[PDB]
Amino acid sequence: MVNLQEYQSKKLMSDNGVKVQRFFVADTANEALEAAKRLNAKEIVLKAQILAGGRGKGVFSSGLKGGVHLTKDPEVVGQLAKQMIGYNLATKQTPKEGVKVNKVMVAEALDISRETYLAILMDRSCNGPVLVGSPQGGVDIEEVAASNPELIFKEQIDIIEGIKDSQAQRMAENLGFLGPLQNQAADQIKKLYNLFLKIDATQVEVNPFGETPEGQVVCFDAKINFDDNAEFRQKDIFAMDDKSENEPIENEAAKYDLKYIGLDGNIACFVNGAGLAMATCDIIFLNGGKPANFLDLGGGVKESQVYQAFKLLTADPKVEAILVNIFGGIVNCAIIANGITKACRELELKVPLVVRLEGTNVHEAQNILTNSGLPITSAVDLEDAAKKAVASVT
Amino acid sequence: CSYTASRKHLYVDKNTKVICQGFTGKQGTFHSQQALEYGTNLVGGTTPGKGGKTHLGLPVFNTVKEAKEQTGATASVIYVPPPFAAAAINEAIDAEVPLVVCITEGIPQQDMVRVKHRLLRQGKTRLIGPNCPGVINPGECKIGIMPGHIHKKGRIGIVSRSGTLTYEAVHQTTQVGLGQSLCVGIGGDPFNGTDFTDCLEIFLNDPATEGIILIGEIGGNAEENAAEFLKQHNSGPKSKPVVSFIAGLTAPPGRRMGHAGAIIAGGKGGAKEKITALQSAGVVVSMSPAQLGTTIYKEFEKRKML
Ligand SMILES: [Zn+2]
Repeated sequence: MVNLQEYQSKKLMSDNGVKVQRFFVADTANEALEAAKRLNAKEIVLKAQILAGGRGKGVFSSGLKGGVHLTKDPEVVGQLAKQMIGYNLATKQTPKEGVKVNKVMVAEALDISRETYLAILMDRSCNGPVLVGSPQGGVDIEEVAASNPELIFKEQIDIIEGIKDSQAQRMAENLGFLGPLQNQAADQIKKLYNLFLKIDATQVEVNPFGETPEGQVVCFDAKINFDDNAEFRQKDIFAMDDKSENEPIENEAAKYDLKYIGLDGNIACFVNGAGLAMATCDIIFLNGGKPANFLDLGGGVKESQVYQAFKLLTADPKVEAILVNIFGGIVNCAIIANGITKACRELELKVPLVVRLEGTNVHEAQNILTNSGLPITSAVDLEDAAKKAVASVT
Repeated sequence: CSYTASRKHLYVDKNTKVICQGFTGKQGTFHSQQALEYGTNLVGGTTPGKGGKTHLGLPVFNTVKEAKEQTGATASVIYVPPPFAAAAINEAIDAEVPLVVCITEGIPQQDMVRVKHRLLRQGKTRLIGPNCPGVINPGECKIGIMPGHIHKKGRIGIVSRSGTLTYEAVHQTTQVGLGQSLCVGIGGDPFNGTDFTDCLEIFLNDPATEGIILIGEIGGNAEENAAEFLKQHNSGPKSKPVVSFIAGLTAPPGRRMGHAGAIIAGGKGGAKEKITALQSAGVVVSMSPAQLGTTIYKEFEKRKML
């Protein structure tokens, strides 16, 4: 999915009328300085921009402790930024050596007098966008749902008519905003809904959605999940996608358009079909093994996708065997068997392959696999394939 | 008037006449050819701006309305690229084509929420998909992308959120000689035109469908709704054997597992809950996807239905 830095999703919100803390992003200690000055704020928050959590109590390789600092003095922002940029920030949530910090956000520090939870999401169950909110802010909405379902409020929004003033006001009132603040929040809700539609979000979650003592309604923090299918019309947003904190193979697979998800097993597997891939991961587990990954080559099953898949699984050093299960797709099996033995020879894979091919030209397919001289076992069906792959690893 | 009223259009057969939207494109072209080879009554297709041409020896039209009037098609299959697919479906709905099968994968969710909004407020058009393999009545009518040769006309009705997993179930029920009455792939997207209960209703009322295989996976609550429908309609006095397999037991939460709708989000949409819900509705859940055929076979044996 698309991953935005805090500064990026806040920019997205502010460029769209949503109220967020004023802020600038800096590349250099010096820019951090000038930015702290431009803010004209009583108090400033300096935050390292990395995607991982635990920044607050993380540690830089410069020795500086804390990825989030508060100060009233611009020059301290500059000095601290100098001890952040270019260094690695490690938190209880990044690899051991931390993540290089290339940018810092310098923002006005606002006090939060009240915290509520506000979310807008495409809900399958309601056939459309739902406004979900709770007076119980700053906490995971799931916990609140377990402990106090009575405090979770939902408004199903009609996609054709849009959000109604009535709906926004009622939600604001339900989140406990009062007097002028209720109209301000109701208004921020409408802007969030528009934002949600404009960027093809499947979910915009503001937590906390709250107010400052000076009576301001502010989206202090937000997480946005985007609809991958909308990429063709959200090019600028997807371009901002930060892949600097993703598992390399995950990234590589994406270059070649493959749905790759790493797991901690040693039996690699590739399948054409999301369902079949999930089922394969499942049946490997049912049979006592640990899948190394989920990989969907899709139903358009091309020889080059098979080859790229093998190239990808070459990067994982944990792989001890590969279960190939292909059934479906417009390409006959003999062409798939070909790309397999070619991949094997050329990428010089030495691990056993358990292959299950079903479809057109299976006979010839079985022949190509048998005469390859490669350590290839041809499975009867899926269960047989799982049992044989499991029998092939430690 | 009511959308549930169009449920019956799901049952394609030898008399179903089909047009292809996105007919001149590479995918529309390829499956149209396979459809003709299978014996499906493909009677033409549309591609805006290419009307007045023939393609694959059939007429091409600029609009679904012209195609429908000139051929009497009662079904449309859509292979249009995602940016135009919602317009393609809306056009078919406006033309009141009884059955629309949208194969297209990749349509924006927001686009489908809009389509579904119109869809639910009319009852002439039944939509299956998007992101689905289609529907097939073995030996009579194939609309979509499934391999035709593994199918065998018979007694088991199959409904599934997954294409490839359906091929498993068909291959297995064909091997044990049961065969299939009708196979419907409702697709992998979160917002779509036909759910499991829509198909179950058709299956429960169909004399030719003596048993049912339901294939689901993580995400949403379509399976749980199907278990409710069955508790009400298939728990006596009427009762057809229903077997199921639910993919995703071991899926990691929070990741879209290939299918845009295959995701455990907010701790909701997990596999175990779907299995439990089905079992309590009388469904026999096969834990293994390799055992669907044999599981439903034993159910038939137990009931002395062989
Ligand atoms: Zn797997």
